Amino acid sequence: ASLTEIEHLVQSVCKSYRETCQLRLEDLLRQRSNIFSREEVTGYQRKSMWEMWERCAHHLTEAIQYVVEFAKRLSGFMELCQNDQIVLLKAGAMEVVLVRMCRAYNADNRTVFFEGKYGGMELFRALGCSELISSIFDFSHSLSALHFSEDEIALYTALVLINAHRPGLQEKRKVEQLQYNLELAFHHHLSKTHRQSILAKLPPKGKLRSLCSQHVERLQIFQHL
Ligand SMILES: Cc1ncc(C(=O)Nc2cn3ccnc3c(CN3CCN(C(=O)C4CCCC4)[C@@H](C)C3)c2C)cn1
Ligand SMILES: Cc1ncc(C(=O)Nc2cn3ccnc3c(CN3CCN(C(=O)C4CCCC4)[C@@H](C)C3)c2C)cn1
Repeated sequence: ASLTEIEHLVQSVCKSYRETCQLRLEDLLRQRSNIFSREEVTGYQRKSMWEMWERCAHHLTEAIQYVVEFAKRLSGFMELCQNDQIVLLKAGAMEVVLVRMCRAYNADNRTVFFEGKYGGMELFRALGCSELISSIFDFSHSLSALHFSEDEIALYTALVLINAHRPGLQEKRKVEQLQYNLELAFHHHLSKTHRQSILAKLPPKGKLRSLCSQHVERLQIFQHL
């Protein structure tokens, strides 16, 4: 691939990410000073587990839909056979959701954006998922310490999805090519911005897949209730 082809790939991925976010980063940052009061927190804690599930499931359904749209915008994805598109989405969509969550996490006071304001872990008490939510908060905290730029998170999340190592792929070589092109773009971009330091700091994939597995396990328990 030519330099121009690589540069265009970077810009396409980054635009695709920006245009498939639920809220713009500038909006999330502006709202950091908007923190649920003690009375509002108490109000959330009083809600039924079922209502809190509905509220979280509503948000997650939208987040997953946006990740699906992001995937469809990645060069070559829609040219893959249906099977391989599905394999990549099954393994990767919720991983991208978990990574994207860090945009809405404020490390200064350990709060997250939810339904208009920022609140801590205690907002979600009615769910009875303290261990899991703590793990999700910890993951976002570790990600926030990397200080991902908008372009970095776009390219990283593209690579979460486009991974030729996923079991069950029918056209492995085709996915290998897309993955390689994206990696070239990512490495090129990091070199240009002097940000290659982030690579060794990226979350261990075993950690991301195990957290995703635990998350999806709990989501499926709720769905069956
Ligand atoms: C034009 C157009 N028409 C329809 C869609 C669409 O239907 N979009 C979805 C949104 N969603 C929102 C929430 N769920 C969905 C699903 C189901 N998917 C179940 C498996 N998924 C997993 O994450 C588990 C699989 C096992 C591990 C986790 C995800 C990939 C989600 C689809 C298909 C999109 N565009
Ligand atoms: C417009 C808009 N854009 C982005 C966000 C966003 O990303 N916000 C969060 C970021 N985080 C970063 C780390 N943790 C978070 C949380 C905590 N959430 C607890 C409940 N959640 C469950 O999945 C339970 C359902 C039953 C099992 C756990 C998840 C939704 C995660 C939120 C809300 C919100 N709004």
